Amino acid sequence: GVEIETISPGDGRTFPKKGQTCVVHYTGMLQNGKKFDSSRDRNKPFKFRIGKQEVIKGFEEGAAQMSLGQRAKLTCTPDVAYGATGHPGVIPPNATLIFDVELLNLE
Amino acid sequence: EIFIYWSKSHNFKREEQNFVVQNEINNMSFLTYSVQTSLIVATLKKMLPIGLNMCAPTDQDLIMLAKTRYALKDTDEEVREFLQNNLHLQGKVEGSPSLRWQMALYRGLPGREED
Amino acid sequence: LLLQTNLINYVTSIRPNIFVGRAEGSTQYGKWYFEVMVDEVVPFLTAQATHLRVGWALTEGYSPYPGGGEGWGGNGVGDDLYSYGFDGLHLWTGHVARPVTSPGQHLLAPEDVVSCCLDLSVPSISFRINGCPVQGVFEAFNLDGLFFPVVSFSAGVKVRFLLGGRHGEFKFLPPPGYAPCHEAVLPRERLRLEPIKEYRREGPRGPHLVGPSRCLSHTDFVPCPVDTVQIVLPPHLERIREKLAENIHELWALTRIEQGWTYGPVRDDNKRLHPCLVNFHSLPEPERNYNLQMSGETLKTLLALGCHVGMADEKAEDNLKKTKLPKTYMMSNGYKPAPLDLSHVRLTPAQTTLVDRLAENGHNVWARDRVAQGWSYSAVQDIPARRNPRLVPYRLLDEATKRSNRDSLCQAVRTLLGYGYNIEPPDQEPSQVENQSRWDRVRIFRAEKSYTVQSGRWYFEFEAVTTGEMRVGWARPELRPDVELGADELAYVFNGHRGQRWHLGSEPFGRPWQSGDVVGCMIDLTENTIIFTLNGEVLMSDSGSETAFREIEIGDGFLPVCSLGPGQVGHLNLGQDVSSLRFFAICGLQEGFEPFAINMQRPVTTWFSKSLPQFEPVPPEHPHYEVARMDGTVDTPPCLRLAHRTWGSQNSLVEMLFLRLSLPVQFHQHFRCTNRDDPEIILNTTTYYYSVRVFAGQEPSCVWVGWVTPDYHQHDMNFDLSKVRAVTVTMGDEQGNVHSSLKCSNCYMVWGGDFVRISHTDLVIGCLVDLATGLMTFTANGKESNTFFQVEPNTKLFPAVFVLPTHQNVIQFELGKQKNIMPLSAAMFLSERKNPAPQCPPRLEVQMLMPVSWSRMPNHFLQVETRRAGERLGWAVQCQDPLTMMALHIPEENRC
Repeated sequence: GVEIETISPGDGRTFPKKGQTCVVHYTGMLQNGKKFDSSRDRNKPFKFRIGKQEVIKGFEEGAAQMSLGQRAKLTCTPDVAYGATGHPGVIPPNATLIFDVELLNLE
Repeated sequence: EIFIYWSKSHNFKREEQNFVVQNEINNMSFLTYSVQTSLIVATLKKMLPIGLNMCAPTDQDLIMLAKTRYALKDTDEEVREFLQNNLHLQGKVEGSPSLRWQMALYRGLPGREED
Repeated sequence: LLLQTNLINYVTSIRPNIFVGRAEGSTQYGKWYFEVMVDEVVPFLTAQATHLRVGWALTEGYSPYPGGGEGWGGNGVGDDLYSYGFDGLHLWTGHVARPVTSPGQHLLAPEDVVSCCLDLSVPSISFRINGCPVQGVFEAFNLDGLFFPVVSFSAGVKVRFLLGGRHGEFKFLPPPGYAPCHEAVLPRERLRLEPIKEYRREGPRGPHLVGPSRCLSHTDFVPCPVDTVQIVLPPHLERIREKLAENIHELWALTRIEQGWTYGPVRDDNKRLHPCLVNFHSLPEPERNYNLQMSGETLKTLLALGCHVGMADEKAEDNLKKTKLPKTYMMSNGYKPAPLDLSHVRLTPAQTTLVDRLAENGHNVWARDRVAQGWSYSAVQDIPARRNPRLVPYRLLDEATKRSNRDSLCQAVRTLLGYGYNIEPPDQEPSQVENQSRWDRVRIFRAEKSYTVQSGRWYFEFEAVTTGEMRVGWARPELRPDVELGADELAYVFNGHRGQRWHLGSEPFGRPWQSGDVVGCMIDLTENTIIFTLNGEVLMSDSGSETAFREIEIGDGFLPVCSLGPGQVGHLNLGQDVSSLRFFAICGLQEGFEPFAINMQRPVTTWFSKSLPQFEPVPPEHPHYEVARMDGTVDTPPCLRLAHRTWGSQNSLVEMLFLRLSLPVQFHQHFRCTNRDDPEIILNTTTYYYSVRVFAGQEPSCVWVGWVTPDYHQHDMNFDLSKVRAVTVTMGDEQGNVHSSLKCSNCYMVWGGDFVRISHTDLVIGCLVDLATGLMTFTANGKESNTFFQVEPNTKLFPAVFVLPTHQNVIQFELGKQKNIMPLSAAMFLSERKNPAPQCPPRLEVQMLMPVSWSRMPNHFLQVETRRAGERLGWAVQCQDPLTMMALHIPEENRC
């Protein structure tokens, strides 16, 4: 499953919910230490709506546990991650993902 | 001018030789027959930077040209005139950007504007 | 396989100049407590999360050269086993990110008073963020050298480096028995922030290209004086010591006369009341006893140091007597004046040559007394705490108090010499400072190899700020960074402190420069000459010549270079803007010489010589060592023998050759916790094998066979298994019941001397590794050793051996297998993970350890500000401008 490592504490009162749009600046990495994708390099926050499975299930659950304005570090095991196939060319098979995400705004 | 006179008169050079050799002048502690150890050359060798400083970049061409003319050995008057007419010739060194920094430096001297 | 790139922030660290440590009978206290109060920190000024760690470090080794080191760069505090860092969520050390729990943990934020600690009694490093104890302590770390506090930051931070007393006033409180960190500075200098191992300092006219900086060593705080047992009473010494003591006791009496107080006959010593001019005998028997002992033991130190007190032409009358003056009359307790006039005779500088070190063997011996009693050095007078402000050797003692000691010895020797005694100091013979600092004394700044000039009269300047072993000149592009300038053929330079042109040796030349001496370097390639102008004047040789060197063949080319020694700073003005050049017009312009960077509008990139030893491949033409591939027959496996070519001759060089194979073995990201080869075992096993055959004539007590992590940067010429990095990141779930103790290190080996002319035969040492369980075991000629190491997942390990040659046949790597243990070729390569046949492809090569290698100076260094923020706020670091490189990561070496 996913885990919540509170790198920095956010608000704790508000949480993402169903049918709301969450914006994130996620920088991500493999478990060894290599980095695959970063929104921050692209310079645009990433948007998605808790519910229609834009992303892997794990990322969605992890961002669902989070608060507003709370950086964290998800650790999606392969099953809640891409899984055995892996993203071809980016994620090797059966790899564990670690995600430095930051829920910026909840709209 | 002294040096130039010396380089022309052979008897002058031979007299320099005889003098330095026969009176046993070291010509070494003087430095502190060898023409280089002779003070005749050394005077101009040390004084040359001043003279070259007296001429701005744009002139070296004419110098070689006049140097060229001294291969013919044009008279002082003759080289003078052959460089006088070539007033257009020297200059426009903006076309030669390599001379720009030299130009700027010799401007930045306590020497004033292009007088 | 493919080289990898990323954009990484610069990280730069600033320490205060406090240094502490421990050694045998050292004069330094143990406990040290300092805080760092963050004031404002942007989290994401760039792509990278803003870098900020706090911790201590080690003097010898913490060299975070700006640029790229290990991993993905950013070697702040704790990216090596010389540092020990902390981040609010982690306990960084050795480039690992082991987490830690502190109440309400959160990455370093504003108003976080990180209360770091260090007790080296065990060794230990504890923290207290914002008042809640950090449940993680480093331990067992090495103790050679000195530990200084140090933070590490990227752009966009601000921290206040509280230090106790008036330099920051400790928001929180040091735990019992702990000490402020301001009482660790020496009186010889003051307190100031400073960076660590800087090779460049922005200056008024521009960069400075500072050279190596000399730090203290953990010993230099402990005194090493001569003794007071091995000397006796020689005859004339027995004759004269009584007079010496008689005069010096009363001179010491008169030294403090009416200075602190006026004499009261209530006291005869120890409280500024001790004239006793007529009578020093009735004074305390211990006191007068050690007064006679001051005179004697002083002469005795002269004997141990090695003078020969011998009388000369007798002086019985040179108008000598105690001068009577109305001032300091004091009939009370002695009217006879202490000073008998000594104008008729003086003291030559030789007796001073003696007197300085006499003051040493006085002061340092008293310090060796106090530290044996329990006292320790400080900067604040602590009487009941048994700490003082002068418990240091003579070297680091304040100037004025050194002069006071020298005044006491001055009056003693002034009483003494006037008797024709031939006091004389035997000279003291210098030697090499140490074996490891052979290269740690020079930095060789050169321009890029792409600026090689091969024509045209070029010129530049090099303002030698200080007069030290610094030399400047042209050099050939293939400049070896290991040998000093001019010893080879690849350098035409000019040394200043002596005054010496240098090439394939040294020759007299010119005059030594003083400060601010521009040394204009020229080159006239068409005439193939080099000229040097020290302050305009052309440096004339010790002859009629003008150019320093003649007939310099054009060859491959030349480019500017300047070597700068310890404490030596400079200024390499290649002159992008010619007006900034100071002496170009006076000499170098009226002759056809152009400045070097005459149109390079972008500044000339410069490369210097790092002193960070990285492993490098065996040169295919090495002067001495010779690696030979040897394919394996049916019995022996493939093997990379090493042979010593030059043994037993002139230049039969001997030194430890830190060897290492190229490709590593990598453990599994998850551990397994919860005749002929049997097929199933050899198909599903994970234990791998290799071995090293140390031959006959190579004493097994001179090899060290094992593994090295990819961060082995220790070129130690006195190597042993006690000079290897170690640490134990003990994490506790609470004050009791600690629940994890990881042991980390950068080198895992066994010393062949354990397994062994009681015998003379070939010896073989094998090294097993169980990649799944992380365990590691060593075999010795068939037996099973006692050593065993257990390493955490993802660990990379290079096979490596450290050998000190004693024969023209030193070692031989033996890449082979055993019954049901796959060879190394299974691990190092992926396409052979199922091949039980040993292999040795050409990429598997032997690599030694080269202590020095060229590297780039970034064209844009960070800009940090340091300033006393106030009496109560302490010093205040601050960095604001972002700055990124684009690193290049070689995956196998974990280097960027």
